[PDB]
Amino acid sequence: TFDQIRISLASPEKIRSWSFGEIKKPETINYRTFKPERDGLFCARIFGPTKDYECLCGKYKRMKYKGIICEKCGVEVTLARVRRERMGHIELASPVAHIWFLKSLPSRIAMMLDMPLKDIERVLYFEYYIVTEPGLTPLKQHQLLSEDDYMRAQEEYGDDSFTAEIGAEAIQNLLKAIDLEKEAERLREELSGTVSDMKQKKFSKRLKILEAFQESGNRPEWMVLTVVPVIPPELRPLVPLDGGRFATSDLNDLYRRVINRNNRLKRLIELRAPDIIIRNEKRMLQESVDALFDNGRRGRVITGANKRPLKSLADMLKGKQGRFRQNLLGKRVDYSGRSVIVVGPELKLHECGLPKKMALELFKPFIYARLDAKGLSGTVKQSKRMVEREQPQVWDILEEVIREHPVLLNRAPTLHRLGIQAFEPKLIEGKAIQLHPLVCAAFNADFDGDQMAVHVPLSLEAQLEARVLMMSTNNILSPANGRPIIVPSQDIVLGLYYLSVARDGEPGEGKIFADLGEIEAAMDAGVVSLHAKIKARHTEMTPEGVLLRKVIDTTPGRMKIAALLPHHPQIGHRLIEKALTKKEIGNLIDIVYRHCGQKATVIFADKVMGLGFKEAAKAGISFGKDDIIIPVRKTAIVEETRKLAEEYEQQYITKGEKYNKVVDAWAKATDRVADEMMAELQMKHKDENGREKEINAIYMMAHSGARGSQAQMKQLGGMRGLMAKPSGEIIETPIVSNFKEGLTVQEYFNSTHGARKGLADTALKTANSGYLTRRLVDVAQDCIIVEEDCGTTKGITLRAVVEGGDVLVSLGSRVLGRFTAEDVKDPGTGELVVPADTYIDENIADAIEAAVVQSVKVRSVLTCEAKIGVCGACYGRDLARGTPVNIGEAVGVIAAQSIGEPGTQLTTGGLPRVAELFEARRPKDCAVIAEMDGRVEFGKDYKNKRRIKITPDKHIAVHDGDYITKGEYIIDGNPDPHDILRILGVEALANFLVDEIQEVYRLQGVPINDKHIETIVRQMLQKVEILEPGDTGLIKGDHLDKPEFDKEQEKAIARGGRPAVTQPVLLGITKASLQTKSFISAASFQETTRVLTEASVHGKTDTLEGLKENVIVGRLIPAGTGSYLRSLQRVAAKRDEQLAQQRE
Amino acid sequence: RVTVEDCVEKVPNRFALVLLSAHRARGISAGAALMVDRDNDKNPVVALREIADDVIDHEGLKEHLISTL
DNA sequence: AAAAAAAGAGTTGACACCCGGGCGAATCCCTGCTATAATGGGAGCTGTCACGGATGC
DNA sequence: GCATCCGTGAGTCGAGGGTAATAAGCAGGGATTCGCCCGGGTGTCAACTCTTTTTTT
Ligand SMILES: [Mg+2]
Ligand SMILES: [Zn+2]
Ligand SMILES: [Zn+2]
Repeated sequence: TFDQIRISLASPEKIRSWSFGEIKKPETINYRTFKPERDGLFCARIFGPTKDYECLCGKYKRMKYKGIICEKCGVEVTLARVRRERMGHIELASPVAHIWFLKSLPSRIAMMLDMPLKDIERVLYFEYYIVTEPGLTPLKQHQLLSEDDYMRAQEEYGDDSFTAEIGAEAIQNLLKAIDLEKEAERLREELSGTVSDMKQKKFSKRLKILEAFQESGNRPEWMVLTVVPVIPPELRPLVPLDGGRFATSDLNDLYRRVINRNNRLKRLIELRAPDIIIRNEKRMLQESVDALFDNGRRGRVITGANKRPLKSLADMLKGKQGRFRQNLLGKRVDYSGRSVIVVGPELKLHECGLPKKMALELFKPFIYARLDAKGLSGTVKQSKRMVEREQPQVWDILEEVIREHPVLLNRAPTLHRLGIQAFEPKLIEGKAIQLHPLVCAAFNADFDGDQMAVHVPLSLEAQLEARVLMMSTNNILSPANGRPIIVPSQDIVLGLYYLSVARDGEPGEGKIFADLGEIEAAMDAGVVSLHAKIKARHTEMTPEGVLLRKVIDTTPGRMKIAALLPHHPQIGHRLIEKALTKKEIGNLIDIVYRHCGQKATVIFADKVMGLGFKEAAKAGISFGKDDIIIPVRKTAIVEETRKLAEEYEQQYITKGEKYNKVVDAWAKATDRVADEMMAELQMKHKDENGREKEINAIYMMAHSGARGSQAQMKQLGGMRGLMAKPSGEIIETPIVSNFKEGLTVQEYFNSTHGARKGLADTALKTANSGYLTRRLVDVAQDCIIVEEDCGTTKGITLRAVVEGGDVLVSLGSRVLGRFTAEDVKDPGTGELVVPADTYIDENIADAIEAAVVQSVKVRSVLTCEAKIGVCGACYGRDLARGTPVNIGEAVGVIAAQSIGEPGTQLTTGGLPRVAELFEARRPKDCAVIAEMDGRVEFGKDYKNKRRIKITPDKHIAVHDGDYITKGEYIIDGNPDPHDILRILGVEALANFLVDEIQEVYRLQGVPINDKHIETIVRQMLQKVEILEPGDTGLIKGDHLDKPEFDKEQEKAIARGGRPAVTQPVLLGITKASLQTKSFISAASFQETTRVLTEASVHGKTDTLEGLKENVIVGRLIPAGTGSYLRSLQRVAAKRDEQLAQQRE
Repeated sequence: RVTVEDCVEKVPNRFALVLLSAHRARGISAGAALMVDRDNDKNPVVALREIADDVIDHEGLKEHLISTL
């Protein structure tokens, strides 16, 4: 095992200790015989033998001994795995500077000894000469004589007391002569008692880097490395491809070039070449060294044969082969398959069809184990032969093994957590994976060409864990909001709507039926129609006991689906009186699941699906040409509008005429024909016999809400309005036509323009949604419910949204699911309707909604002040299940997934607006808040800006005479969040951000709970600044746990002096992971260059607490099952310690 | 063949139930299942069905299994 | 009621042979030496923003 | 205190299958490498002597 991963600078001694031998010859392999070389990159003596238990030269190939070493050959006998864990080092004749600590964004070497980055580049390139150790003569230290005349002509002051060096040796000597304690003590005194105008910005960074280099234990001279280690000969393979043509990695080229340049420099130093040639050799060697690491900072190094740039070690870990999505996080998985999906109505809700071909391959080891235990086979090898020939007896074993083993099915674009749902496989013919019609709505994938992957859990614990945690029957409620996701999409809802409709004119009306069997028998004979006014006997059980089966007057279509409803109060035949709209049927599944259990809900959803399909297949839902009708008044409305628009053209300013003639004549005419066709379609025709002939197909499809809409029907039968050009404005030409009649090419060109614009818009906005989802998951990945109760009494006020005289969201729906912070009092009447701290159930919800009440203080995750993590007493009721959230459940990941789910359908607001709001950047130049009170004083005397107005006791929209108070919204739209949090409290900024995000998400018509936004806002604010110099002279931001831990320790050391308090600081979600504690979580999403070089000098040790670290290391995630197992291990360790204490 | 409704009602954690059922199945793999019949069921399903009519506070054995080395 | 031998062990010479280690021989790699006069180099963007930061007077 | 210039980002699963160009010469001496063959340790067999479990007397 291993814990507390630590990363820091590697000294030359450590590099020599890691290496086994030094490479001197750049010879990969021989051309006649393919074997390793003596000192080449691929050496057996340095990187172990190539074969397993077989040394070279055919002397100790017996493989019986592993500790012997071949004398003549020179390599020991060892497995091939040792060739991957052996490294080599390269000796350098001259020192070279690291490319990461030189060309990075913050100049690490320039921060030391106050050296500009422009001057260090001149010394490394051997252009100028730096002077050190100055005497009484001129040319003081750090002179940096540029011209050579100053090095020779100006050097006429004696050959002593004057030292000048050039190249990497100068930087090495400067880093070796620099001191840490003296510089830190000098910077500490200068920081205190200083104006702090511009010198502080560099002094703080210098003090930080010095204190990091001091406590970390890394000397400053390790930056200029002297020896470079080589990767083992297993990550840069040279496997021969088919045909005799080898294929090596691009890493061998860099090492070969470095070795060649080093050998050339060594030969130059021995031959005593001139300084001009030796200098160029050192320059080329240093360039090769600092290009072998990054290859992007300096000039690009491209091979002469291939036209693509070489991939160095830095570029190999950034986006392509790094731990982002290639190897660490996202990797290939076996025991899986892929195939197209189809719809199956006979299958249950928890059963999915699986082809025999895929099941036979995925469950091969299970079939082998069954054949071994059943006794029908003998040797394992023999068994492998039985399934190969596909004997008929193996089919019985496959059906027995696949009985309760759940398989995981997931679509390609896994947006939300519902994309992965386990099922029970059932053998079926064909090659298409069967699926359930109700479960397809959760995956968000049509059956046109989509394909789904299948996985198989091998472990017994993982198999049993997916049955009670990831089964499709358990995922019936959406995690974003409490809305059922098993609502009928297209056909079941249409059938239920067709059955719910009641017509007064029908045969067999007025008769009384006791049982539904009599109704069915009458319908079989044809005496009674499908739906007509009928009084029958039905039981309701409203008093929670037994009912006398009171007679009810409803059509035969009604009370046939109502019989499937479970027996329970608050539900019955009274709820089926509606027209059974899609929204109504969706609301019906919520009440049945809320009142009764989960089994009744799933069984009712299964029963209603078959009835809807059986009823839809019996009626004439066929869409025809006569179903769509155009209003007869449109032919006159369009001609009247054309005649009216003619007079406007002859009158004409052309801009005003063209603008007013198109938004008044065509806009009013477009809405007139729309309502005309709507009234003509909604009208119920009366047949001569006296009964309704039939209902329109498109009208029913639009009213049910399954597929049809208002705009679609309007464009199909109406006038289509006016099209918009790609510039943005609307064309003045009237497109008066519909899809039923012919369309000329001119009016079709504008429609094509609009369609192409929409298609190009929808293709780019979806990538931004994925980027935002990937960015939000990394900032809220550390939020896990660890504690049950926190004991916090604080809370945030919650109010309902209102626009004018109507409310958008009810107060009961917004406050529902959260624990009440304080006891709410009934307005007017002195009665306590809710206790101080109690769970707000549906009964309490509609009780608070019935009696009018103002905002109530409710506990939230943002007001919690518990330990690391989040408690269950502030999150509230879970959204996936009715019961409260359990301990160990990941809240940040589900919140990020729910925030990213409604994306790709948005748009001054929308997706870019949400991305800018979450980042908390500068929206635009807005008036700063006055943050004053009482009398307001003038600002600045026209100094290009108004800094602040003091009252001790640009376009301006507020008068100086009027009084100003703290919190006045003297600002244009889109105010800045930084000054808002600086002046007002954190609760105000949180409420403002929540309101903005909720408005941006509701403008499109997507409901989202404010709990996820509150969790994201809490994850944003985690650092606090420092204003007092007590125990910490720095002013930079720090994690919230350090002052809570440092202030308690500082007060215990000495109460004297002064405390330390500072207001919190806000930062975007992107920078929230920049300064995170664990560098592994930051190196995954952000750039690996700035994260590694910054954490390398400081030497931060990762504790493997976050979820991202455990996934990379391959351990149990600290969430849910992992959290419970860790708690059990902790209690077991405590019990063991208690038992060992008594035993001494 | 059995829902997790009664299982969640017995243990509201919904996470310890998985470990408890896994331990119950590991114990039923050899010399167990004297409380509820198989009824043509596998180990995990039979363990989940037995948990609905068994003592939920049986994690003492699971804790003692990893108590010492 | 008695009493010795084909196997079962145990060797004893009698080949058959199969890579190992030398003796050769045939042949690879390195290195340097050539004497009219040779005297500064060829792509590559340039049809995304936007942010977030690093230099300068 | 601002104006100008250099790093990061861009979803995700699937298909599709291999590649490609320049080109001095010869003389000295060693290290390397492939063929044959004697050979001593490893196998594969004719063929000479104690023991004994009965099967026969
Ligand atoms: Mg599709
Ligand atoms: Zn060897
Ligand atoms: Zn709390």
